[PDB]
Amino acid sequence: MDHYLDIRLRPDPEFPPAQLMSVLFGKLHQALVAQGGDRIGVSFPDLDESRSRLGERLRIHASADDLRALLARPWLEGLRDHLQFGEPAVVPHPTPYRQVSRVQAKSNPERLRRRLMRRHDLSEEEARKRIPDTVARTLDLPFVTLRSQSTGQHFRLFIRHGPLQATAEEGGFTCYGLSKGGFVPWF
Amino acid sequence: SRPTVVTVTETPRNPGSYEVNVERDGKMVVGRARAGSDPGAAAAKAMQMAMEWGSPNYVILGSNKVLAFIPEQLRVK
Amino acid sequence: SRPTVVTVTETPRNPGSYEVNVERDGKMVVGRARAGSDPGAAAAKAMQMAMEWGSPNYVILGSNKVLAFIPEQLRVKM
Amino acid sequence: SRPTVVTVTETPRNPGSYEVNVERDGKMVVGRARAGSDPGAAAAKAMQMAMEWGSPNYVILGSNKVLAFIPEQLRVKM
Amino acid sequence: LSTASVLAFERKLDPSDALMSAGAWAQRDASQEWPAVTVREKSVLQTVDVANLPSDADTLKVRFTLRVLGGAGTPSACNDAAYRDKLLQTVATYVNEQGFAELARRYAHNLANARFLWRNRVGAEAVEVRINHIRQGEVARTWRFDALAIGLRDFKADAELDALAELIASGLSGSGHVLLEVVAFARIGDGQEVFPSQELILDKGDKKGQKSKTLYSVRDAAAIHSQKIGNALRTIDTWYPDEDGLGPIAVEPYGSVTSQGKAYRQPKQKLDFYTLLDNWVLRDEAPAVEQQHYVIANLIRGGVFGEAE
Repeated sequence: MDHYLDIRLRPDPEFPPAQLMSVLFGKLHQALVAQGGDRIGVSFPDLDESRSRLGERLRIHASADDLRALLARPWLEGLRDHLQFGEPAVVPHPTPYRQVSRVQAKSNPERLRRRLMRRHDLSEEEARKRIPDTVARTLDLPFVTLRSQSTGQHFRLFIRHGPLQATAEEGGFTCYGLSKGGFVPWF
Repeated sequence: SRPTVVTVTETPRNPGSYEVNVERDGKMVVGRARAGSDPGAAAAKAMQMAMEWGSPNYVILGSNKVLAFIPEQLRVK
Repeated sequence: SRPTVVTVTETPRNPGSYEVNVERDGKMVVGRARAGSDPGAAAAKAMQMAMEWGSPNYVILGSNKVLAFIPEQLRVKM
Repeated sequence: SRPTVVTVTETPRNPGSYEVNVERDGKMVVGRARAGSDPGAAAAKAMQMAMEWGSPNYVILGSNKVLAFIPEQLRVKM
Repeated sequence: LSTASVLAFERKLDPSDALMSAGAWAQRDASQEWPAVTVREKSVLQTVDVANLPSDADTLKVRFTLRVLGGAGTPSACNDAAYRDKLLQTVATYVNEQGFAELARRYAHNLANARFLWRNRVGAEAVEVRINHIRQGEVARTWRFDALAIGLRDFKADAELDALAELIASGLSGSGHVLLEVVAFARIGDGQEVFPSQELILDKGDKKGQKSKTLYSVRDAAAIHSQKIGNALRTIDTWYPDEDGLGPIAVEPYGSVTSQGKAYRQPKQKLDFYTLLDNWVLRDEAPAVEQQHYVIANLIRGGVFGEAE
């Protein structure tokens, strides 16, 4: 979209940058659910996929002026000191097919044992013998702390930038989920 | 160290509050768990941690202000 | 000096108050921490410092009023 | 004369009480300090003075009722 | 002639342990019996200590007291009268040039924006700070500040901020006795997570089964250490060799943010406390107008400054 807002976090000695990225993402999710718009894209530049750390930048995509003003205010609700955001400028158009989307993994076999026991396959000890073992525990690289709101606990969130094959531009949804679920123009 | 050991120590960073440690069969089962702000709650939590985590041969250690709320026969199994 | 050594000594600057010293392997890990104001708290602090800071061996040393609360030649050595 | 020497001796002017002396590098660091009224407090004070003073090596001397509390030659010398 | 073998300075700006409580907003003008929050244990095969507001409270209140004692240049111990007399003449020269007005303004700024709320200021919605001057057991003067309008980076101007800076300057000079009571209300959220001071224990063992993280508490009430409050309201130093953009850091000799791992004011460059102090008292060299603020702030903080000789 043509309403991008790059945000560059100011270096603060008291706070690590991912600890503020989690608060920025939480305020963005809370005030993005609160509006009437449904598909508002979110992209993560400065990605650095060699040292396994998320970037210090963040951009939005919303095909309106009033909606992009609402989301310029939304991620900046109350903080006003740690963001140091920019101005909405006219975007270039390479669009190299890069789609950013959520992924999920299973590292707790006891939840699978609970689901096996108390929902479908009513047993006591067949569950612990049959499938699980202390092996094949997955992992995913970009972490977001993301404390919950509606009676929840601290749970990570993992995201993937897709294939950057520069051949064409396939149309997709702007956002599926909290922030991003589709393709965005990548710079 | 075959009998299970239950010790109640007062934390010196604030005077008046206690913490209990419970060890059973070489490895520890409870490390620095909170008790009350008075010797009565500390002695009660020591008795409760003596019932669980060892059925035979518990030892209960603590101060003389803590071991005065339990009878003399209920300190060493 | 392989086992973790735990000692409980009484301060002579005011009587009836004790201190505990722990040494794991060639280095002092706890130096003069307040044990208590009676033999029972000193015995409890010695057993607490031997529960943690301990390899499969340890040794507890103390006076003949503090070592009465510890069970007789059973929990003193390992 | 390289390690620290710790000696525990019984006072003959009243039987049952002990006193500790510590020497390190030819200089008497502790002279006739009260250890206690039983052999256990003497052993605890001797092991504390070997832990604090004398970082590389030490030798602990004392009576046979006092050295019965320390493990036999494993922790007495270093 | 020579720096003294012993030299010790007492602590001015002496705070107390900050006590935490919880309540509902639009009740701050009657908040004196609010219940103190407590730490709790939670299993995750490890046990942690967490803190949380009650489900009927959405506002956190932190309260502590503060004193300023005056007589900044006089050391508590010394070894030669010559160095002490030269030091007294140097600090007297400084205060005769300019009184404690820049430092007091930065201290009142650090009190205005509630920077002593370390991590529970970031997700705040509205913060209000109240400061009372206690004269004879009662209230002699009240200040009420908005903390989100008064930023952290730049040092703006306000009339009541100048009045509080005059009060702290009169306390630091030696003409009055100032006792302050500081209360801060932060609107975190309905039942959110508050962050008390974390504990350091030098006796905790190594074997598994031990508690992984314990929090600070004062008689079953979640609190903050006083040294964290002191480090919070000591961040006034911004005249160091790094470029503008990182922000001001705390006044320490060889001023170093140890959590990041870097150490500004290395002794290879001539911009640390010790060499500027030695040039000021021995070689009669004032470094700048800006470095005098840093040296006098480092004397207000205090320490053990002794060369062997």
